[PDB]
Amino acid sequence: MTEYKLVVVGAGGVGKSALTIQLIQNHFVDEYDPTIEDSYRKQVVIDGETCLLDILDTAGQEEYSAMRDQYMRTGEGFLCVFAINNTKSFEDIHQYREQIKRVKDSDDVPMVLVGNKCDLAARTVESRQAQDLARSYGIPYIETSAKTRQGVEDAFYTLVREIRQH
Amino acid sequence: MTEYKLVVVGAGGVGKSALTIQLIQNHFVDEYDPTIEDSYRKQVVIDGETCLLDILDTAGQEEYSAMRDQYMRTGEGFLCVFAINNTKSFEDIHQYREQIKRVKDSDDVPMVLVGNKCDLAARTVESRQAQDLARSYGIPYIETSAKTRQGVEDAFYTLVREIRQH
Ligand SMILES: Nc1nc2c(ncn2[C@@H]2O[C@H](COP(=O)(O)OP(=O)(O)O)[C@@H](O)[C@H]2O)c(=O)[nH]1
Ligand SMILES: Nc1nc2c(ncn2[C@@H]2O[C@H](COP(=O)(O)OP(=O)(O)O)[C@@H](O)[C@H]2O)c(=O)[nH]1
Ligand code: BEF
Ligand code: BEF
Ligand SMILES: [Mg+2]
Ligand SMILES: [Mg+2]
Repeated sequence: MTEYKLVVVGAGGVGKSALTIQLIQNHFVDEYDPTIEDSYRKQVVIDGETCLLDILDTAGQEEYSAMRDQYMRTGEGFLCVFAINNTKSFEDIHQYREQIKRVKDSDDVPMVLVGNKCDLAARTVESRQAQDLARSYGIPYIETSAKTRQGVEDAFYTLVREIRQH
Repeated sequence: MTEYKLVVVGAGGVGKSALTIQLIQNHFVDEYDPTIEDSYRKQVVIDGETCLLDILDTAGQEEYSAMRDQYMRTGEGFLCVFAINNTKSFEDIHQYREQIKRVKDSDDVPMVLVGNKCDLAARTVESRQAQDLARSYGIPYIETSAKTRQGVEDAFYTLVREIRQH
C-alpha cells in the first residue's frame, strides 16, 4: 500500500467535491454545499499497485479558504479543476499553479488540469484553449463530468501516475 | 465560533459512514466500502450557538485498529454506533467505550450510544437492552436509520450537547 497525497483545488463551485464524491461513492451530489475542508483515505489499485489515496477536498470560496500554503506544502500532487462554463475559474487555474510552484520551490510539481462540467452544452472555455495551457505547463489535461462520471477515475489515476513518475 | 471534534466509532459495517454522509450530504450510500479515516468540517447552529463540527469517520475494520489511540486522544465526543441487527457489534461498542476511557483516563467522556439500522425488521438487539447499557454509562441512547434519515441529526446534535454540558 503506497500512499499518495492528492489535493483538489480550484474556484468555488467548479465541481471539486462532486468529482471527489463520485470517485469515493459513485454518487453525484446535485446540491452545492461550499466546502470548508474534507479529507478522504481511499484504497484503490492503479496499474497493479495498491494505493492509499489521501485526498484533500479544499475550499474554493474565498470566504471559506484559509491557510492555502499549508496544504500546498504537504500535498504531493494537485488536481487543478476549473469549470468549462466559467472563464474566471480557468483564469484562476493559473494563479493556483503559480502558488503551488512557489510553495514547492519547483516548476515541476505533479499536477493534472481538469476541465469539469463537460456534460454542459454551453461552454466558454474551448478544449483546445485548456489543452494549450496544459501543454505550456507540461501536464495532462483531462475533461470530466461529475454528472456523467466522464473522466473521473482518469483524472485521479492520472495524477497518481504523475506522482509516481515524478 | 466553537469547534467540536466529534468522532464516530464502532464495529465495521454498522453504518458509521452512512450516518455521517446522510448528515452532511443528505443521501444514503448502499455500497459498503470500509473506512480508513475520513474527516468532514461542517458549520451548523445548535441550540442558538454557531458550531464548527469537525467529524472524524473512523475504521471499524480491525486491520486499522492501530489508529485508535491517536483519534481517541484528540476527540472531544464519541458517537458510539452499533447495528440493531448485529449483536456482536453491540458487544464491541462496550469495548470501544472502555478503550476511550482508558486513553482519556476519565470515566466521564462525552458520548452517545447509537443503535443504527432501525429500518430493519430483523432486530437482534432489543431497544431495552441498549437503553440499559446507555443508562449504565449515563449517556443518551438514540436509534437511527441512515437509510430513512431517522434520528441522524438528533444523534450528532445530542453529542454536541453532551460536549457542551460536560
Ligand atoms: N452539470 C454539472 N454540474 C456539476 C458538475 N460538477 C459539479 N456540478 C454541480 O456544481 C455545483 C458545485 O459542485 P461542487 O463540487 O460542490 O463545487 P466545489 O466543490 O465548490 O468545486 C453543484 O451543484 C454540483 O451538482 C458537472 O460535472 N456537471
Ligand atoms: N438498512 C440499512 N443499511 C444501512 C444503514 N446504515 C448503513 N447501512 C448499510 O450498511 C453497510 C455498511 O455501512 P457503512 O456506513 O459503510 O459502515 P461503517 O463500516 O460502519 O462505516 C452499507 O452497505 C450501508 O448501505 C441503515 O441505517 N440501514
Ligand atoms: F467546495 Be467549493 F470550492 F465551494
Ligand atoms: F467504515 Be466501516 F467501519 F468498515
Ligand atoms: Mg467543495
Ligand atoms: Mg465507514
